[PDB]
Amino acid sequence: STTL
Amino acid sequence: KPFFTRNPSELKGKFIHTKLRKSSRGFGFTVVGGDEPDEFLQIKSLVLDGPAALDGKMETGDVIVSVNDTCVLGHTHAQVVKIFQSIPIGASVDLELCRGYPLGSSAYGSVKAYTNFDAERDALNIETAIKTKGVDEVTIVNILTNRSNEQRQDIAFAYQRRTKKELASALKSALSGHLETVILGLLKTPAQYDASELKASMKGLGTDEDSLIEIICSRTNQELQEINRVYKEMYKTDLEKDIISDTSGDFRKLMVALAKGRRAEDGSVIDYELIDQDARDLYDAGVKRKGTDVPKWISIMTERSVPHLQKVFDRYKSYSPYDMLESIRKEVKGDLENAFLNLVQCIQNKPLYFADRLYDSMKGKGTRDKVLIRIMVSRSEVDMLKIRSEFKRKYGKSLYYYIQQDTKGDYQKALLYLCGGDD
Ligand SMILES: [Ca+2]
Ligand SMILES: [Ca+2]
Ligand SMILES: [Ca+2]
Ligand SMILES: [Ca+2]
Repeated sequence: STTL
Repeated sequence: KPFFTRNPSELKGKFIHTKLRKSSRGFGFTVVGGDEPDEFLQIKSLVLDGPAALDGKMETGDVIVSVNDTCVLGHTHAQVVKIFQSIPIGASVDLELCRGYPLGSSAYGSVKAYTNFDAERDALNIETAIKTKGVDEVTIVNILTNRSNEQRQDIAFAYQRRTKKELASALKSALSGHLETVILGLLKTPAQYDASELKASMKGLGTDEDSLIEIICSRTNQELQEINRVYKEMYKTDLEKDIISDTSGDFRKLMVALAKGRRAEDGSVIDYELIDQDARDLYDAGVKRKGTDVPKWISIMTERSVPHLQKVFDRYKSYSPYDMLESIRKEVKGDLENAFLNLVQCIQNKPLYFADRLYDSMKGKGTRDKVLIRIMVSRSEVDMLKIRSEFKRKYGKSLYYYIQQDTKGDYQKALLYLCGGDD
């Protein structure tokens, strides 16, 4: 889970 | 194993092409997957007031197929995140997304998300069935029981957008009997359904205790936080206050404690010393002594994690001549006894618990439709396959078979669709  | 391919010519759903300009806070979406060598990257969420959401094309669960005309099927999570981060502010990205693969679905639910989903086509077809002379219930059942709960929320939104009328209100006027009960239940979100089932169970002090006990004993922390939040929205009063107004004595103290949804979370380490001490405390509080120390039972069975209590109940058999369920039947009575029995069953084997409640609802004269309907609606996307497995193992015939014998008509057909198949 990583924000872009 | 979840479906995976590196070839776009083998993807299932439909393809969406988007063009997003990078803002000061990125493109405004998060992705999951891409750790296993063969795992899709999917849209986890979209930042509201961000570029992805304001564009309107991207949706949760979409598979990222290509980025700037480079196919990224099979690429790692770290490689793809690096591509987005390197793009400067004001520059754009070209995305091709595939819509049809789901995200975070339970492996043991019977009702799965419809892959070629078209919310507008479903709402149109439902309207045609509603306006048919002598309502076309078959089409209404065929659709709504073959869609996930989230998709039914999209169907209701598209129905209201086209007809300017709520879908639940139109179905309430067109359906009747037990079929109406099932369909309206499917239309609510899980928390809305449980919240309204709880309110209905507390019609007066002569309360359907079975329903209150069944919901409060079987719901998890996460499910109970959303129930408590949604209950206050719908009815403008806290769930705890209505339980306090509707219960008394130790039974009240037990329901209030469970409904808080503050059970200790599953730990990584097994606490063997606390397992033994809890088992001794349950024994000392009950079978070993005259009378019962009920608050000690309530404290241990509401506060400890479920995996912990499963080992506690097994260690309890080392000290006590009776297991936990039999000890309960000897120590307490009334609603308190029934609540402890339901809770212990839910801790030990929740799918077996629902399988036994399903058997009880149908075994005798007629049917406890209220119990049967609520379980088929609320567990169809949770653990219905385990419930069916436990049912067939214990009773010899499938849950499907018992539903056939006890119900008829389109009502039966809807329940059989929620069941999912024979065994
Ligand atoms: Ca009809
Ligand atoms: Ca005793
Ligand atoms: Ca022993
Ligand atoms: Ca019965």
